[PDB]
Amino acid sequence: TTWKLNNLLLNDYWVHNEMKAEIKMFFETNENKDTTYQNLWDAFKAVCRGKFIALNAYKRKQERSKIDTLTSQLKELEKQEQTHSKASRRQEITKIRAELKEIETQKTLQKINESRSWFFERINKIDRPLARLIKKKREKNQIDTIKNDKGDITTDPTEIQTTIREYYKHLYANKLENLEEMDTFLDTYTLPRLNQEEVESLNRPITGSEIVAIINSLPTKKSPGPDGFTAEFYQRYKEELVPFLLKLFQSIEKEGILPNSFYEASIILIPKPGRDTTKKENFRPISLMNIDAKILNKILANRIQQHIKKLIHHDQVGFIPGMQGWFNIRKSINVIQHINRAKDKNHMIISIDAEKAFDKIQQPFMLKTLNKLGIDGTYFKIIRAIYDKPTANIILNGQKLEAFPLKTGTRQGCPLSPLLFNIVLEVLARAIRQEKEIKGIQLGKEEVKLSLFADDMIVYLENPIVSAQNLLKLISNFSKVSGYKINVQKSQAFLYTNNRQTESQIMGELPFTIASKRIKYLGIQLTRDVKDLFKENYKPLLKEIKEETNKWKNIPCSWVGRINIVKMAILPKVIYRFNAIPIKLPMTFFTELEKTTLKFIWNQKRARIAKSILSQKNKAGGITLPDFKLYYKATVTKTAWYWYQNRDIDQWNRTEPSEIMPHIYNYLIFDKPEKNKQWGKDSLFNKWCWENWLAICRKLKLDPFLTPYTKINSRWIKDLNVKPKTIKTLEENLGITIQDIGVGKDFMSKTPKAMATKDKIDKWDLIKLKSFCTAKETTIRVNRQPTTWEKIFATYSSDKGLISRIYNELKQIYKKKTNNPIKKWAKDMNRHFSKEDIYAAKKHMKKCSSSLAIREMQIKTTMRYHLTPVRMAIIKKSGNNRCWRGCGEIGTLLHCWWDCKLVQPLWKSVWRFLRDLELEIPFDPAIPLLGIYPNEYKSCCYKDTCTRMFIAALFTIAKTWNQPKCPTMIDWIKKMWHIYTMEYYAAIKNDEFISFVGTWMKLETIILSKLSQEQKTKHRIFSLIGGN
DNA sequence: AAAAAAAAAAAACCCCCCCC
DNA sequence: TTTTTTTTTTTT
DNA sequence: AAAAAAAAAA
RNA sequence: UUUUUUUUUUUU
Ligand SMILES: Nc1ncnc2c1ncn2[C@H]1C[C@H](O)[C@@H](COP(=O)(O)OP(=O)(O)OP(=O)(O)O)O1
Ligand SMILES: [Mn+2]
Ligand SMILES: [Zn+2]
Repeated sequence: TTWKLNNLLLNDYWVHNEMKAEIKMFFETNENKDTTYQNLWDAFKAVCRGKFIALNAYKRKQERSKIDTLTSQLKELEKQEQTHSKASRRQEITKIRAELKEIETQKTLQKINESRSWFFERINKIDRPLARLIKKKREKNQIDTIKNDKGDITTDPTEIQTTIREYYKHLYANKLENLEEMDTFLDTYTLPRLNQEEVESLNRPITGSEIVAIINSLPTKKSPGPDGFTAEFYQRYKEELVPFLLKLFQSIEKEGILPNSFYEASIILIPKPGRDTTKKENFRPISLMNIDAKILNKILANRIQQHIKKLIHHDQVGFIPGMQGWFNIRKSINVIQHINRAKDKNHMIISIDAEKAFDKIQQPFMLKTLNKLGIDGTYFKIIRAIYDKPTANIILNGQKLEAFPLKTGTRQGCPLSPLLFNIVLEVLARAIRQEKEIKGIQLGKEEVKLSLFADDMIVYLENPIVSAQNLLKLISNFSKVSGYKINVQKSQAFLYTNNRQTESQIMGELPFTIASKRIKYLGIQLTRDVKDLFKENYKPLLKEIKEETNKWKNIPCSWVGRINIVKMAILPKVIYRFNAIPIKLPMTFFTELEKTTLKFIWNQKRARIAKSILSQKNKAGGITLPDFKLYYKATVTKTAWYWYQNRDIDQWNRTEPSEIMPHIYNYLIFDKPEKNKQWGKDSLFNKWCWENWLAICRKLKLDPFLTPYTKINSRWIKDLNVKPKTIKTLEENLGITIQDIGVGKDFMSKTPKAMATKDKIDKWDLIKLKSFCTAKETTIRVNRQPTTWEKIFATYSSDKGLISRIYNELKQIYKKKTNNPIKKWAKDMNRHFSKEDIYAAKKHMKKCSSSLAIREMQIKTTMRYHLTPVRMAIIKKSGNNRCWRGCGEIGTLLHCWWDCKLVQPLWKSVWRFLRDLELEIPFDPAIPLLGIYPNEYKSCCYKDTCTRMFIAALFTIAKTWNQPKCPTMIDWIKKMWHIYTMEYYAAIKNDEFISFVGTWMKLETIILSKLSQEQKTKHRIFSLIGGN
């Protein structure tokens, strides 16, 4: 039983201070020059573990002191009664039993109330409860049925255990000592070498600021390593741990020896989805490292990520910051299309996946690669230190296995493992790119050979009968030195051949199974014929979404919960599909997706709130609603950003097939329009992107051709037949846009650097640039204030969050007129609401309470969600419009909520409660029903209390919506007490107690003063707060 | 000539919260 | 009464 | 410019 | 039940 740190223990103030004092005292009394700092850090970890155990035991003992004394007294009195029975002893025993039972009941009630409060704070939001409700039951780590060596099913725990441990020990024991072959392979091919500056950047001395940056970036709510310390321990005791962690890492840099804890890790076997559980090779051995080892490896990973852009080509986008997965997906789709349009089809596209990508990678080959990449000195010495004697023990069925060495492979679950694996696999990538014998597919003026995402490598070949053989020979050579293994049972290949004999020979020699219809690549069904992309990618997407809706039909969550479910689960999948393949989708797809989503949201019933109302911003609603057409436009127009940027790493841009003006995509945005050129007959992604960008620009009624962000390289300047050296000079000196050099009277005059730039340009081109720039049309078209749409694609140098900004701008642009239900409320009371009243009602809807249940109730009240006798009488085309619950009056919404003689006494009680709170609030239905206040009620010190009372009243009114019995004050008070308990524990957990007490103390005291003792005891209503 | 916006007509299902 | 779907008109 | 959560890929 | 990259949503 390995100890683990409980995060709730770190939130205790006394334990916090005691543990900080212990850390400081120990680490200033045990620090000396008679011992190394690695063993000192290990001893510090052991001492912290022991002190934490002692503190937890002390806390448990103190928390149960009163009950322990009571139970001791009860047992003693019971023994005395058994020996000699007395009446007073019986009375004392009964009283002690009653007190003990009351204390235990209070403790359990507090526990369940804390749990209910935590759930109620995130009842319908995008959070762990909703995702857990979506997901199936959590799979336990109890693997009990696994194939043995002799081919028979076994269930004996000892045999199961020994089979797993022996298999994984064998997996991590095969270390190759053929150093000469590795050196030869590295020397054969050319690899990048870091210069002196980058090497000194890697080997720079560690600073405490790096420790803080890494500690703050550590993910929370993650399982601790074998040492049992969580990331929260390092984040919370950060102030006293950065100096000693920094000194330990300095000792590591001077000596190169790591603490013994840095090596030990625990391997947890997750079953791989879509694979057979009973197979022992079908488990992913992730490793939980100590958070300090994770800190060191994350420092190292950041240091190498500083230069990962130079170390690794742009063909590889897995684990590489700043490049998306669809970079390779669109590129492969374009290559497939180019093959399909090829008159002679002699191409192959092999999707190769590495079997156990960096579980079979070689540490010696990795070290040799790092040496060959210029990585040497302190950084490489630390890298060699962390791979010196790795050791992992499998945590199997909750039992720690005896540890085995990691003589081979790279530990999974390590911050540095992806970067090092990418570095090692880049040797093979550059070998493939640099081997002229294997031929890539010549798309336009560029050659395309390979694209990588982690170990998912796709190779495009021409003349495959020799290219595939040479690629296999190269991969075998790489395997002989690095242990890289091809996952034959997952690797596939599209083989385009017009000769049956050559094709049959290729399947005869090639081990890859030739996919005839589709290849699953990064969750995307790459198609052999590119016209099948919609039918093999989006029709399955609709089928999957329909199945998920059918599975969630009986889910126990409301319409807000279902909207957030669609956002949390369905929406990312749709967005990923749109990003990977932004092909022109038929409107049938969007209508079907919207119908499925809306049927899911409203439980296959009629929509209570119009989808046009929810599709607006959160102002009209407060929870909004996904717009899949607008999201599709956002993803398809995001390519405009990559067009404008015109980066050298965007190969997926240039592989689009084209016959007229091949270099056109960089000259389309904020650039002169074509002369009705019929470019892009059959392009798949870029033509639709351009059409949608132009449509959006037309919708904005803005000129997208001559823009303040028009480049100097743009066709506007190029068509002047100016020398490209002038464009280079203007880009280097002044800037990249026309504004940077000025137009009109501002032509090369706003900056003294313009005078120097003028001397570097030919006078003919200077004259022509002056003539173009000082023209009236150019001056008015360029010297104008840019819009948000233009700023999205031009002023942002990073592609992070392009979809969100573009989608928000599109939701602003495509805003649709909707019928405001607040105006219907105004018509209901025969009174007029101003713009200020509408804003107040919408804001009250937005932030009546933090919890989404209270907000959902307020939204349903204000947005006329509830069903009424008048409305239902209309739907059934009957005449039963009489109010429910029985009054003889017409059942409008204002009647059901406010004016009914049955609900009216509840509102009179609410107003009495308001009255003894010294609140003079007018008897206006708008005040509770929508939160609309008179203009003179500017004071907000009573807003929250009134909101709580009114919304609890709405809750208890909806509780008995058509019930002939009238809503009562007691149920309203019970709902208020439930809300009070929830917000009390929420404030206790979220450190927001003062504001909660400010808006809940007087109301609670009046509740207690207006309730009898019998009601308080029966309904469990009592004060949770004191005098503070 | 095709895409997008707007207006008119029809159909809905007499509770509503709660439900981790 | 309110929402959705269809349809007819207008504009690029 | 922060935090939290979810999801996709590996 | 870990790691990297990316994406979105919500709260400011
Ligand atoms: N859930 C995960 N947690 C941690 N690391 C992961 C996870 N999924 C994938 N990886 C990392 C480690 C793998 O070596 C690497 C490549 O993933 P992947 O190709 O799916 O599997 P794999 O190469 O480990 O084995 P196999 O190809 O036999 O399924 O990505
Ligand atoms: Mn793999
Ligand atoms: Zn009534």
